[PDB]
Order: sequence, then C-alpha cells, then structure tokens
Amino acid sequence: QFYWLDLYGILGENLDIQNFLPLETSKFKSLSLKMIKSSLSTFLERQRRQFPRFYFLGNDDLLKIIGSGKHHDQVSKFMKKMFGSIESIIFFEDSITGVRSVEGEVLNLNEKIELKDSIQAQEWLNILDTEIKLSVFTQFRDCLGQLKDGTDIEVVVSKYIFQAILLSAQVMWTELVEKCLQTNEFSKYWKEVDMKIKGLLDKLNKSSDNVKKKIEALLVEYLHFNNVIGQLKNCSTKEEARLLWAKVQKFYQKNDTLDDLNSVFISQSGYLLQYKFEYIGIPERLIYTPLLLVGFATLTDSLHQKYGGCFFGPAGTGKTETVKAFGQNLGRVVVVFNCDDSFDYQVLSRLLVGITQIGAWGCFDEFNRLDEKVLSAVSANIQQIQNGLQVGKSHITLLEEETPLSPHTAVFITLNPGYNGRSELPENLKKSFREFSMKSPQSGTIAEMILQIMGFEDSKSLASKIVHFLELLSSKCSSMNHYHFGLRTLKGVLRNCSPLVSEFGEGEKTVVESLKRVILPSLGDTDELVFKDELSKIFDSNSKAIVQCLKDAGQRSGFSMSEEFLKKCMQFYYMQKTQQALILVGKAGCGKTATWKTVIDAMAIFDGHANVVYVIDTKVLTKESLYGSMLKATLEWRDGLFTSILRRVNDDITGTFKNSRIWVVFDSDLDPEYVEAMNSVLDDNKILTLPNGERLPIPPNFRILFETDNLDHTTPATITRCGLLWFSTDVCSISSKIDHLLNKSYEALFELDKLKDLISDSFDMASLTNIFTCSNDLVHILGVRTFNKLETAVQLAVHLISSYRQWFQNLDDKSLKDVITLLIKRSLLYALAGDSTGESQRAFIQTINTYFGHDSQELSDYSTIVILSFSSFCSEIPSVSLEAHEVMRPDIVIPTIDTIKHEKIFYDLLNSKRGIILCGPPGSGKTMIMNNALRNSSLYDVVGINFSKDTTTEHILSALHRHTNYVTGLTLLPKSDIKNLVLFCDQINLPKLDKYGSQNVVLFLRQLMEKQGFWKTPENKWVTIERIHIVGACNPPTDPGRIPMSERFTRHAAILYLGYPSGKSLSQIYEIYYKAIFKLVPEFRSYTEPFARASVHLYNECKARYSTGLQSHYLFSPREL
Amino acid sequence: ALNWFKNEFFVDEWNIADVVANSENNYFTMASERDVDGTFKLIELAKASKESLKIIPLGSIENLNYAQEEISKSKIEGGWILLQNIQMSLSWVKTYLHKHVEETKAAEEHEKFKMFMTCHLTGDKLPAPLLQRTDRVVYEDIPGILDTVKDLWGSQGVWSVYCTFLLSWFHALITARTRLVPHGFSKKYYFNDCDFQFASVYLENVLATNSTNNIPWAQVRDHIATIVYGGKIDEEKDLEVVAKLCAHVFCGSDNLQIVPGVRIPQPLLQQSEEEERARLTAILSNTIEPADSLSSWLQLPRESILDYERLQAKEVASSTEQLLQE
Amino acid sequence: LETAFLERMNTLLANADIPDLFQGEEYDKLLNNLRNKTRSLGLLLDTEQELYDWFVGEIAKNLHVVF
Ligand SMILES: Nc1ncnc2c1ncn2[C@@H]1O[C@H](COP(=O)(O)OP(=O)(O)OP(=O)(O)O)[C@@H](O)[C@H]1O
Ligand SMILES: Nc1ncnc2c1ncn2[C@@H]1O[C@H](COP(=O)(O)OP(=O)(O)OP(=O)(O)O)[C@@H](O)[C@H]1O
Ligand SMILES: Nc1ncnc2c1ncn2[C@@H]1O[C@H](COP(=O)(O)OP(=O)(O)OP(=O)(O)O)[C@@H](O)[C@H]1O
Repeated sequence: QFYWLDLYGILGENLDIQNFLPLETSKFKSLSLKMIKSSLSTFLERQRRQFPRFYFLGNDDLLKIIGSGKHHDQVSKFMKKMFGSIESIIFFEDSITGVRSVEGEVLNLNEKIELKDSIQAQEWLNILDTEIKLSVFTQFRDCLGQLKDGTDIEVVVSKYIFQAILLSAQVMWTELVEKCLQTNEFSKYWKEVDMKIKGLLDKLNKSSDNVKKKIEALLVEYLHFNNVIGQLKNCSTKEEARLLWAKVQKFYQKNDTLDDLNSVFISQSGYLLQYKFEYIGIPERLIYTPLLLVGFATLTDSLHQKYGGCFFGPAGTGKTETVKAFGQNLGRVVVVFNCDDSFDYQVLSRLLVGITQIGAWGCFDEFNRLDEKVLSAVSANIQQIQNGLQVGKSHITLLEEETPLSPHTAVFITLNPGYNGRSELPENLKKSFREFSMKSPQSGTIAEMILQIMGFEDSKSLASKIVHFLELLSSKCSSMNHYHFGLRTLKGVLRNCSPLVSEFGEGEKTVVESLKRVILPSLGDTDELVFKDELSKIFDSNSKAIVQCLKDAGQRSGFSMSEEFLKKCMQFYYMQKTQQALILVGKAGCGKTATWKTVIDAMAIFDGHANVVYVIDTKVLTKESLYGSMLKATLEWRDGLFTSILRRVNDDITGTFKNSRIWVVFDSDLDPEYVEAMNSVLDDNKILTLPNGERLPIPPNFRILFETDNLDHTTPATITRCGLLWFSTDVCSISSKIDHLLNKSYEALFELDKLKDLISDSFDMASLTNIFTCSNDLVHILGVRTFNKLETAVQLAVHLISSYRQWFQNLDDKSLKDVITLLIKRSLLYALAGDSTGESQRAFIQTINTYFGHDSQELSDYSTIVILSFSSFCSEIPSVSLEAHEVMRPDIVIPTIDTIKHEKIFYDLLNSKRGIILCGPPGSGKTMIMNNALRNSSLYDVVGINFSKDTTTEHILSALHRHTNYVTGLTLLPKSDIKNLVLFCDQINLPKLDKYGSQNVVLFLRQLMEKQGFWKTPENKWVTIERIHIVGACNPPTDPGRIPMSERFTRHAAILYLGYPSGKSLSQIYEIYYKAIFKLVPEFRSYTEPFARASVHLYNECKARYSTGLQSHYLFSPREL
Repeated sequence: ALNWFKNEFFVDEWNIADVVANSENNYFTMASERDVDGTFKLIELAKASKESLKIIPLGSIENLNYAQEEISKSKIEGGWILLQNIQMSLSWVKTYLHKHVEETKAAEEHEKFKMFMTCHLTGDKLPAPLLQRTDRVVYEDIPGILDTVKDLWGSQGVWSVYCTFLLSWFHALITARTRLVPHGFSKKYYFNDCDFQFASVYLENVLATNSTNNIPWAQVRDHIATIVYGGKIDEEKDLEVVAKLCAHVFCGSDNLQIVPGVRIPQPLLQQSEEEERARLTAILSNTIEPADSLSSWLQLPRESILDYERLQAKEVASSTEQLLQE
Repeated sequence: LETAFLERMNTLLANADIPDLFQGEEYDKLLNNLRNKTRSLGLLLDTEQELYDWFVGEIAKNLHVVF
C-alpha cells in the first residue's frame, strides 16, 4: 500500500496543485504511480521559484515539505539545510514563538506568526524570514540603547542573543575609539577595556553553556579591541594613528535615517559595506590577526566594485574560515560549496541561479578541481552576474531563464595552486576575481589568545614554547611526506588540551600530553626520538580500564596483545576521541585491520554502544557509484553508496543510530580525485555538498577511516585534515602470528585436541626461525615477504593433517609424529619456496631436513604418504598408450613426475581454500596443468576469463552471469548446488595502471578474496560470496607489458612457480607423441626416437638463435612442438 | 642596438585597431601567452567603433549552440561576436568553424560583421586551413617604459588627473620591473589593466573625501602596495620591492624626481583640468627614455641587466645570422 | 577504431564466446534458439549448460578469423 499512500499524500489529497498538475491529478484518480511521482519536477521548480532557499532541498524534501503543511513538523526539520544557523522552529498554539539555533540559542519573535492550513510553506516562511530580520534588529537596538546608557557588559550578555550584544559592543567600541582618536587620550580607555576583559574572563568561570559560549566569543572580540586600542595608544604621531585606524573595520549606525534594517554599515579603507542583520547564531569566532584584517580589507575592496573575492595559497592557512568569519562580521552566513569534477556547466549554472535568487553569499572551495572546460564555460555567467550587480539590473538570464537578481550576493573562490589533480583558471576568468595570498598565518598570536581564553595561567610562555617546538619539529624531522606542523596541527593540539584541562591543571602538563597524542602517532623511530628529545629540551616537565578492555577484545578475537600492538591501539583510541577522520598507513599485512577492529571492539565493551561498520573499496567503485550521480536526461538524483549511507544515517527512521557509532572504512589507496570530494566533510564544515544542491550534515558520532599503504599521490589537503597513524613495523612477531593462524585454523574445524597439541609441538619456533632466516635468501619470482607467506603454510598444513583424521585412531605415536612432520615440512616448503625454481626448491628441502633434525621424518623431492605408509611419486607414474587420432585432442596430458607433483600440490592448495596464482614462462603448461587437475574432478566447475589492458569489473561480473544466481544482505551462489566454481584468471597482471598507479580490477579481485563479497552498485547493497574460489595465472613481471601487482593482493594467495621442462622431459614426451603417430605407418616405427630428438633439437636451436632482441614477436615455446 | 634597425629603416607600425580598421577580412584570430589576454582591447575597440560586441566563451555544448545561433544572426543582421578560448573545443573548431569560414570566404555580402577568436600560443595546434584564412594578430605588452606610460595616459579636479598621471608612471615602472625575473622580483608576476583600474578607483575615492589637499599619502601608499598590487604578491622580498616603489612614487613631495629625467611638480589649484592635463602631457612628451633605462629608471645594477639584455640580443642576432646565411 | 575492438577480439579467440553479447534476455533468447535448433538436429540437450557447451563448441569449429 506504500506507493499509493505516498503519492496520495503528495498528489492525491491536494486540489490546489491541480491548476499546475491537472494531468497528474487525473492520472492519479484513475490509478505508473512511480512515473507520475517523477513527473512532478516541474511543479517543484515552480515552488522553488517562490522561496529561493528551496534550492538547498532535494526533490523528496520538497515533496515532504509541500505535503505536510497541516502539521508543520517537517518544515522545522529542514531549517539546518535551509538557513544553516537555525536548528528548528519553536511552535506554540499553532504559531511560531521563536527559533532554536544550532548552538541551542533561542530567538524570540516580536510577534507570533499565526499559521493556517491554507497558507503554503513559502508564504509563512517568507513571513518568518522578515520576522527574524526584525527581531535581530530589535534586540540590537535595545542592547545598544542599554549599553550606551552606561549599563555594564556583564548584565546584558545574559539578556540578549549573541549578535545583538556583539554588534552593540562593536558600535560603542568604534564610537569611543574615534573620540579617543580625536585626541591623544588612549590610556584611560585602554584601562577600561582591560577591566571589561578581566570582568568577562572571571564571569566565564561561573556560567551556563550558552552564556559560556557568548562570553568566550565576546572575550575574543574584546581582546581584539584591546590589541587595537593599545596599538593606537602607542602610535608616535597623529598621522600614524589615523593610518592605523583607517585600516580596521568600523561599525556605524545610520541614526539619522528611516530605514531600520539598512541603518548599520561597515566602513574600512574608505569603502562602505551594508550590514544585513541575518541570524547566524553563536559560531566559533576567529582570533584576529593582521593577515585576517588584510584579508577583510581585500574582500571589502573587491565587494565595493562587485568583483568576486579570491584567496589562494598553500593548504592549511585559514582561507575558508576567513571567508566565513568575514561573512559573520557582516551579519550574514556564507553558503559553502565543495567543487568537484562531477560538476559541469549545468551544475554551476544552477548553483549560481540559487545564489542569485536567494541573495546569499557563496564560497566555492577548491575551485581548481573544476576541469578546464567548465572553467571556461562559466566565465560568461560570472561576467554577467558581475555586470548585473555593477549596472543595477533587476534580472539576469541563466540556463535560458530570466531570474531576479537579489542585490546582496557575492561570489568567493578558494583555490590551492600547484597540487595534484588541480587545474588552472583561464585568464578571462581570473580577470573577474581579485586574488589575495594567504601564505602564513600568525600562529603565535592565535595560540596565545586561545590559551588566554582557555584560562591557562601563562598564555604567553606556553604559546611561545608550543609554536617554537612545532617549528623545531618541522626543521629537525626527517624528509618525509606526511610531516605537517602548520596551523591545523596547532588547532588539533589546542583542542585536545580542552578535555584534559581538569586532568592536569591548566598548565604545561596538558600541553605536553596534547603534543604527544597529536604528533607521536604519525612519526617514525628517528622522528619519535627527535620529538621526545626536543620536547624534553624545550618544556620543563590512568588508562587501566581501557587497557583491560583492549586486552579482553584482543584475547577474545584471538590476536596476541604484543606491546607494539597495544601501543598502536592506545594511540588510535586517544586519536579518535577528537578526530572524526583518521588515516592508517603501513605496509601490507602489518596489522591495520586488526588494530582498528580490536580498538572498536574494546570501545564497545567499555561504553556499551553499538558499532555499525561499512567497508568501502574506493578505487574499485567509480565516483558516480560512490558519491552518486545526477541523471541529466531526467534531472533525477540517485544516491551512491556513501551518499546512501549518510542519508540513511541522517534519516534515522527507527532511532537506531542514537546510541551507536557509524564507521566508514575506505580500504584502498588514497586518490586525490576521490577523497577531495569529502574535503568539506572532513574539515570544520562537516557538510557533504552534492551537485544537485543538497547539503547533508555529518552527525557528531560519524567517523571515517582510511586504510592504505602509501601517501605518494595524496596531497596535503587530505593529510593535514585527517589524524594520521603510522605503522613502522609489523605489530607482532612471527611466533604470535603463527599462534593466531593455528588457533583460527583449528577452531574452524578429544581427537582434534591431542592432534592440536601434536601440531603445536611440531611448529617449534626454534627451527622455524632458522628456516625462515635462510628462506629469505632465495630468489622469489613475483615474491612476497616471509611475514605474509605464513598464512599459506599454516592453512595448508592444517588442511592436509585433518584430511588424514580418518586413519589416526589406529596409529602409534611414532607414526603420528612422522605423518605430521612430513606434512608440515611439505606445506612449509611450498609456502616459502613455492615461487622459486627447481634447484632452489631442492636446496630448500635440504635446509628444511637439516633444521628439523636428523632424527625427524625426512622430506625428499617426491615424497608422499599413501593409504598409512610413506612412498614417493616417482614410483607411481603410469604409462600412456595413445591412438594416433588422440594427438589432435586438446585435453590429453602425457603423465610425468613433475606434472604429477604440480597437480597434487595445486589440488591440495585448492581444497584448503587458499587463492592461487600460477607464474611461469609462456607455454610452460599453467592452463594445461590446471585444466588436467580439474578435468577429472567431481567437486568443481571451471569458468575462464581472459584479462587484458582495457578489461573492467564489468567483464568479470558478466563472466559469472550464466553460472551464478543472486539469492536473498544478498548472496551470490553457483547455479549448481553440488559443485563449487573455480574462476580461473588468465594473464591477471596485464590490466594497465590508472593515472595514479592503481589496478581497479586487481583491487576488485582482492575484495572478492579478502571480504568474500562486494558491493552491488545500482542498489548499493552488500553481496556475499559462498562457494566461488579465485585462481589465476600470469607471466613473470619482467616480460614487456606486464604490470607489477601490489603486495596487498598477492599476500592472500599462494604462488607456485612453473618453469620449462628439462630437455630429456620434452624428448620423452614428444617421443611418446611420435610413437602414437607412427601407428599409421608402423614400418617406420624404428625412427620414432631420432625424429623426436630432431624436433626437440630444432626447437632448442631456434629458441636460442632467434631471440626477441631481433624482433618483438620471436617467441618460441613448447607450443610450437 | 636591436631597435637601431627598426628605427632607422621602418617608418610605421600598426596596432590592433590599425589591423582591424584597415583589412578586407572580417575574421580575426588573436593569440597571446598564458596570463596575457587582450579581451579588453577588443571591448575598447568595439566601444570606440560604436559596435555591439557579444562575447561567448567556448568549452561546453550550451555555449556552443548559442554561439552557432549568434554567429548566424551576427552574419545575417550584423554585429561583432567574440569566441574565447577556441582551442578548448578543437573538435568543433576543426569541423564547424572550418567549414563555415570558407562559406563566408564565398558570400562577402554583409558589411557590419566581424568575428574575433582568441587562442594561446602555448596551447594546441589550430587547423592550418582555418588559420591561413583569417587575419592573425599577436597581443603582447608594450616593451618601453615611456611608451607604456604614454599609452596609459593617452587612454584617459587637477588632483584627479595628477594622481592618474602618477599611477600611470607607477604601472609602467612596475610592469617594466617584472621583466627581470631573476633580478627585479624574486618570482615572476603579471600585472594588467584591472590593477590599474582598481588603483584609479581607490585614488578617486580618497580624493573625494580630502578636499583640504591634506592627501593621506600614507594610506595611498599602503593600500596600493598591500591590496591592489600586493594581493598577488606572496613573497616578503617582492612586497618590499613594491613598497619601495610606492614610497618613491606616492611620496607627496612638491616636485618628484620620478626618474633621473622628468621632474613632476605638484599642480596648482588655480588651474583648470584641461590646463593641468595639457601641462602633464607636455611634461611627458618633451623627454627622452635613455638607452640604459633598464638600470637608471628601475635603479637596478647595470651588470645585472647586462646578462638579460645581451642574451636577448644574442638570440636575436644569432637567428638573424642563421636566416641570412640561408 | 577503439581499443574496445581489441577487447572483443581478444576474448573471441581466448574463449569461443563473448559473454557481453548474450546477457539477460539475450541469454534467454539464445537458449531458446539453441533448443529449437537442437530439436531440429535430432539432438537431446536438456540443460542450459549442455546447450551453451554445444554452442561454444560449434563456434570454435566453424569460425575462422584472419587478421
Ligand atoms: N584567525 C584564526 N584564529 C584561529 N584559528 C584559525 C584562524 N584562522 C584559521 N584558523 C584555523 O585554521 C583552520 C581553517 O583553515 P581552512 O579550513 O580555511 O583551510 P584551507 O586553506 O581552506 O584549506 P585547504 O587548502 O586544505 O582546503 C581551522 O583550524 C581554523 O581553526
Ligand atoms: N597481535 C596479533 N597476533 C597475531 N596475529 C596478528 C596480530 N596482529 C595481526 N595479526 C595477523 O597479521 C595479519 C594482519 O593483517 P590485517 O588483516 O590486519 O590487514 P593489514 O595488515 O591492514 O593489510 P591490508 O591493508 O592488505 O588489508 C593478519 O594475518 C592477522 O591475523
Ligand atoms: N606431458 C606434457 N607435459 C608438458 N607439456 C606438455 C605435455 N604434453 C604436451 N605439452 C605441451 O606443453 C604446452 C603446455 O603449455 P600451455 O599451452 O598449457 O601454456 P599456458 O600455461 O597456458 O601458457 P601461457 O601463460 O602462455 O598462457 C603445450 O604445448 C602442450 O602441447
């Protein structure tokens, strides 16, 4: 009944919209419902025209707001998106008595707004906008009246909203400083403002939350006042005083006019700006510095002539917050967009239409991320808006529609030049903007003022020491990419000092603890030593519960809690308290996943909150699948995976997310063309901006994790926003990892317990240490570190030993020890030296036999166990008798010992459910050997894919279309319920690298292996894989055109090297072939040997003589034979 | 030494207005390097010609379709149409514009049509068949200091004209300084007509509210150094150079030695605006830019500009010798 | 004209079929056609696996490609 009820509430029970929607009204009456609902976009655009702020609501949001005009519940819920500064509407007696800001401030209206069912949302919302403007002005008027009369500052702050008190204080400060400027008497007024600062600072310690926030912001403003007043007091001449005073912002009121809302204006450098009296709430105020003031000056100069403002410079200097603070100072709130390459001409044009009609100020962040084409195209619209404002036009034409021009708008752009993934503005677009450099903020003043606000005993000394220490670290640490000690790091430190004030006592101890927590987790060993020594040089000087939670979580999950592992867990736990965005960088297999899962589980134990975690592979997904896409053909927005998750969390239909944490893990390489889209999500804006116009807030408990192994192509724009955790080395020893793997393999399985004891005794680290040490010296083709090869050893050994459980009950102790020893030796051999050549494998067998002890069961080249007794493959090779025609068959394999060994080990590995990669020269028999191994099986079907340069995830998924079914998360199963599927990947390493050095298809295969599932993009659902295995083959990564594959993939698969057969082997095989053929002419069968010899000799001499150094296509292999 | 040849033999030289005004063509291609754009030259031209110039940037299908329609209209009814950054849409330059221009090679039947195209000399290749039909003009800065100030002055109550004259000198001097990339400013920068225009606006705004002749010269210096021109400057050394030049020019002295040649006295408030403009123009036109103006007028070490100037002369002379041998 | 052409001809010679040409209802139709042809040839193939195996085998038998 859902769809009819939805469209009935939307379209059915409404006889006013039929004058614009007569077709849909009649069509609904007859009733397809979905298509009618998608046909209402024209009316939605009509409704947007009647209230410009509606451009920040999606189509569904407009449908809801239009429908529920009889309740006025839903309209409140959109205030955060429509106005930004307002959280909700305060209703009473079917009328509005006030509004509630984001910070919790309540604004009362001068007159209650009576509501009716017949009055549409746009109508009384326009009334509300006028009423909010009038109420803010009224409180400003009354507060200025009281302050000018002589009322004390401390007895007015508790009566009025922040804006009224701020602007009254500013106007009085301007007037009084100008009167002081009339003469040389500045000492008395400096003392007066100092006393006011002291009074407010003392009152701060005795305050409620809202009063606390108001007093903090007022203290910021009065510290700026005092600094300015002191500077003017210390000028030499009158001209110096006038020169200094002309450069700061002055707050004047037109007390001689009739227009109330336009009575206040701002003077700076001879130019005047109009104060708007828009409600902004109680935002965090920026400490005033010379750079901030000069930025305000440049923005004022640009706005005088209606030119677009522009700030450029390196990342982390406070450009966007400078723009926002400028807007706040002018009594208005700036709408912030996050530009991306998903924007095009239509998106920017629509956003400009919205900003035009609203009368809002818009700031475009990361403007360089727009591609060149749209940067060229939108210059016409930029020029038209500028010309319209300068001339005084009443309408402008955008996207073929004439729309009104609200004479309050402004366009600002923030751009970071010279960064990866950024572009360059064309000249005819730059000429429409006034650029200003923001290269270096005055961090010392910021630190000093913030510390003074926090109430620290000595702000000057601590500010000096912190800033000097950060400079020393930036000067002394090694040359590494992820070292940034600029303003964002300073803010992280100072913010972390806040919760620790009562822990240490408003002194140096808090500062040093904050420095440690912020900086140490991101440093290496050398830089850790430098940090600790320097911190000791410059500065003079109980976690038991969370530690025990971590211990419990680790032991229950089964990971050894080593000292390094616990250290990293503790650092992560303290970092995630205040950082909503963390990056974990370490080598493949070092234990990042263990670290963050363990810490979240410990937090779940400690707090009792639920934890829902989503794992997204950024590179495998395209951007239009991750962040969603607008279909321009229908103008219909459809969410991506990340956008869908955020929307669902914000909706919170059942309230399930009120007592839980949401974790989003990006398990792939950082890519500046993906992660930068979330810049405004990660930084203080905490907002996701979509191209369609929506603005999705980020909940306070919504944290994002990035997991990768490099920071090569990542720019400072992301590194300086996210807290960074650096893993120098593996979190545990080889013994601990073997213990974990053995416990997990056993638990996955009386008899098994004694067998567990036997196996654990067999895995004696005393000899395995030396075996690994001398394994490290071999040549590994497409190799992997020893630390990431242990998994194959343990898994295969456990599988092999458990396969013989049926015959252990009747064995003596010596027999059991011998079988276990031989199986473990063979598994260790193939795990460590499987990717080496034959001679290397035999020497490694020799070393294994040496180190396990002379008195242990010996492993040999072709040793095996038969149904128990020990034997060898060399005695178990049957002969083959072919008929002549059977030489034409593709599925004939002449048996031989090396073939049997390869087939046996491959099949054993496959049974253990370990992914397999075959590697060897072309023609060595990889696909043949695979095919022969599974041809005679009854457990597996085979599906083959041929990979190439331009294959994608789509080809691999389409290859399984006729073999698999989707069965309701969702599951993907083989169609047959008796055999599994083995999906063999031929030439896995050919698919080329993208512009940043990644293989999306190989990452997709990694996701299939590791997570046993993937994300279905059109529906944004999780698909679990049950009975599909992944194997593949490639040539070595030295032949032309082959792409080396990252360790993060290959660590999940055993690697077997397959070289060419020896000369005698080829001679015997092809002698057998010629013997089969000569049955046609048996009178020449005496020549079977010399013909085979001639063929093999000719092959060898052609291969040696005609190399690829002559022609690229001179490749010779047994295929020719 | 290089200018010797040009001055001795050649007795005339054309500008953009000369080329457009005296041409049988009606399609014009302008080219420049990065961060140099002559769109304002075309708008000044069109205003001087009392022509309606419509400017369309290319790079998107919407602007392209609108451009096709407006090209048709501008060729049937008349009017000037400008297509910016044609290299951005070569697949349309090489297909649509290529065919149409040949068609207008044929019609030559409407007198009030002119099409202008801009492109970058450092960008991609435009098709030769289209390139060799339209007229071609290269836009670049005026090399001489006195020439630059003369042009700026020619493009344009006594205090207003006096401050404009000083600003013209300042703009010429700073633009000349930008040539010495390793000696003048630490980093390469560009200055254009918008900086001059904003400086003029600020100077007029200051003059509007200082009727006492107590000109706040310190405010003028700080604003011009820091905001109008300093906004582009991201280095302390270069900003100090700018501050030095501002202190030299806008000092407010009774008679400024703006260069080792002309001295500029302050105006008399008893004189008319036309009188003071005539006096300033006479002061400008009566002087001579010396051979070593790169040093004396910019106060640079001679040995520093020597490498710059000599290497330019070396390249020019070497190319001339190679061409003459062949 | 495009590298995609190569991406097709590679598959077509690495394996008999091009799976992208016979997805969804195109697959269903293919199977139906195969069934009809099978009945017309006096062969008994019941499942989609048998039909598709016969299809790819005949393709490998009959089609020759000359570059
Ligand atoms: N005057 C100030 N007082 C206090 N903190 C400030 C001040 N100016 C900037 N900050 C701090 O600087 C950071 C704001 O930087 P912002 O987000 O604007 O960077 P950005 O230049 O836009 O970055 P990017 O190039 O990475 O996009 C916040 O930490 C803010 O607290
Ligand atoms: N404390 C520990 N004790 C035992 N084994 C551990 C411990 N920590 C990690 N391991 C093992 O080490 C490996 C750690 O890999 P993990 O799953 O954490 O991914 P990773 O190192 O982040 O790699 P990738 O980025 O490739 O996914 C796993 O085999 C895990 O079993
Ligand atoms: N008994 C045998 N042992 C080994 N090779 C044999 C035997 N009988 C025939 N051969 C030949 O060995 C070659 C097997 O190589 P195959 O064609 O399977 O290569 P591949 O592993 O798929 O190679 P690539 O990586 O280039 O795709 C074929 O020429 C096959 O004819």
